[PDB]
Amino acid sequence: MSSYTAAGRNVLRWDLSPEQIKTRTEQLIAQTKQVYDTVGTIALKEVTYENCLQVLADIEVTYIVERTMLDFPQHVSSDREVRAASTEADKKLSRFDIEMSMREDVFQRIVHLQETCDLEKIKPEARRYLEKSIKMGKRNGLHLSEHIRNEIKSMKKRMSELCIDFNKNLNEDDTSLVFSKAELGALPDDFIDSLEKTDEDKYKVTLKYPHYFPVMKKCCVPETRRKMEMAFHTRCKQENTAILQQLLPLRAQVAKLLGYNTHADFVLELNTAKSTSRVAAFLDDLSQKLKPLGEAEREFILSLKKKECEERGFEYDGKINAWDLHYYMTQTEELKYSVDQESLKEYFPIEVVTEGLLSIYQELLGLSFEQVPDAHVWNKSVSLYTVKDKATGEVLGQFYLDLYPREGKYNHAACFGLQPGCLLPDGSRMMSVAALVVNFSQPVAGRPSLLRHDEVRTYFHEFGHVMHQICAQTDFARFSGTNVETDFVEVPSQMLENWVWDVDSLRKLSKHYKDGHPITDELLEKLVASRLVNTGLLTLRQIVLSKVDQSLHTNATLDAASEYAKYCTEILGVAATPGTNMPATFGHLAGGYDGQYYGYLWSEVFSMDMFHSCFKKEGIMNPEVGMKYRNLILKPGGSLDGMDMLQNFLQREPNQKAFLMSRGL
Ligand SMILES: [Zn+2]
Ligand SMILES: [Zn+2]
Repeated sequence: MSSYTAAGRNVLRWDLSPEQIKTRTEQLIAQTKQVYDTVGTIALKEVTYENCLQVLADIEVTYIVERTMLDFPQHVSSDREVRAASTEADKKLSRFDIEMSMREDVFQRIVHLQETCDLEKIKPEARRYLEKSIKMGKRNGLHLSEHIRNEIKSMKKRMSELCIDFNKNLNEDDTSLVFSKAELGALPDDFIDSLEKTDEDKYKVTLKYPHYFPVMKKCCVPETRRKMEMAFHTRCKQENTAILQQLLPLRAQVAKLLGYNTHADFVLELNTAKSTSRVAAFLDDLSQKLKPLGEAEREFILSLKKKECEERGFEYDGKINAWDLHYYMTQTEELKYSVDQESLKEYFPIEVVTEGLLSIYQELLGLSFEQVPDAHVWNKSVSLYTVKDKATGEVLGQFYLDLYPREGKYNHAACFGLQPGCLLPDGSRMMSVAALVVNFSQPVAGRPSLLRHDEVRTYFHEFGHVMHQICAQTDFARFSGTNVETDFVEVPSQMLENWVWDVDSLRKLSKHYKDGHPITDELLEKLVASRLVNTGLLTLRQIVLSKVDQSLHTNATLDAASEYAKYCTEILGVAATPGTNMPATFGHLAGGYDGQYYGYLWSEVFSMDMFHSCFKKEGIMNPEVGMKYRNLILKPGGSLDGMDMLQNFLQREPNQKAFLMSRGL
């Protein structure tokens, strides 16, 4: 199969039945184990590049591809049975993945290969493959005595149970509060109308996000915001505090047994940040540079509160409490740049946004997008596109667009890698495949689907991952697509969001759905000018969370709540409510990427450096810079370190000048 057609390069099945998913799962695991069994028994002196490295690499490709037909349906299939089977498949496959990574016999063979092998006779990416594989083995303790490995296991198995419990608690929580309409003042009728009513003249308000935020952002009754904030930040307090008290010390022990000083050092080693000290300095210096901006905003908010308390006689306490931050930050947006989102959206018909988004990217990256006519999909609402390189006709890959909310479908925005763009056994390249999964407002009444600006920003964000997935071309599957450092994966996505704050780009993405008139120059200037409203406190709040995250993985004997309170008053200027335990509701800690929360802010600094220093310098639609970004930042996927690719693109080490200049510092 050629690199100049898509024909036959994508045969992923999206209509598998629950029994077919079960069968394929059982067959994948067994057949794949046999390959590791075969590599794990090769005589150490007989280990070679073809019978070892090439064997492990070939199996990684075939395995990852079969695995996606099995673990993806749980996120998009409309059939409840199919979804459950996929979830089950993902559980068996995930346990199998752990098993294989714990194969001491296989580790031995790769360690010996790297020795007896002349690393200078093989491609740089294959050297990286070996080094990274051996490194992952050491990180799993495969070089340690059997006694120590067993200890690490009994601890990791207990840390998984703890994280699953921490999360289960928060998810199964159904705490509720009852308020009279008087107590929910200022809240929209659309909000109140959707609330359940009790046998009293009261409305039920849960603690789930859809209820919590509009109440913290719009409720003009201070005491209501107060009770919500108290109840919301006390969820699972006992249970999860108890879990954290066991979990963090466990993370410390495991790190020690592995040879690291702290769990943080363990996590950060695989990131571009590299170490605990580097992250601490990153966050510490940022909050210092941001301090003055936080003092002004905090001051501005204070003048708004004191003033409003007099115009309603609520009483003033001279301070910004936790249950006041969102509220006054919203008031700020309405006074600085009154941007009516429900009005603006009318200028963003999904049809127009989609066409615009794709047009921009085709021109910027030298690509051509063509929709697949009668494409095999998991839902009639999904469209499939084939991606060719404008110049050569080369088919880089395909991407699916799943844009509307649907029962059973993943409810958050994301980009899934379905097929890696790596080499196949005969040297031919596997076509990359990605699925963009978002949930944009569907067409209501006679009006088409209309996107708010933040949704247009999400569309671009996710499409940034799609392009990373599709343009990434490596020799090995493990370095393909978005397999870059965790604190680097959000670089491609956040850099592309800059385009939705670009006047000229916005013109290409909007047209009033009715008469089709463009957005007024006056409104455009206002929209882009409001990009940084409240950036001070917002960023400081992100730094607070980032510090808590590092702290809980640098220590152990630490009280999560007090640590959070400490940074809240020291960095944010808004005290943490006495009696609450935000960290115990911090889903990021347990499951996920603990010790890496700073990653998002870390990535913004870099994306901002590239956008300003390169695209702004040369013109953000300049094809030359566009191609360099694709070739130097996207194309290599994870086959090169993040900082090296940044250097390659910038032609100097990255720095935060741009990130600070934008913020206005
Ligand atoms: Zn021991
Ligand atoms: Zn992202």
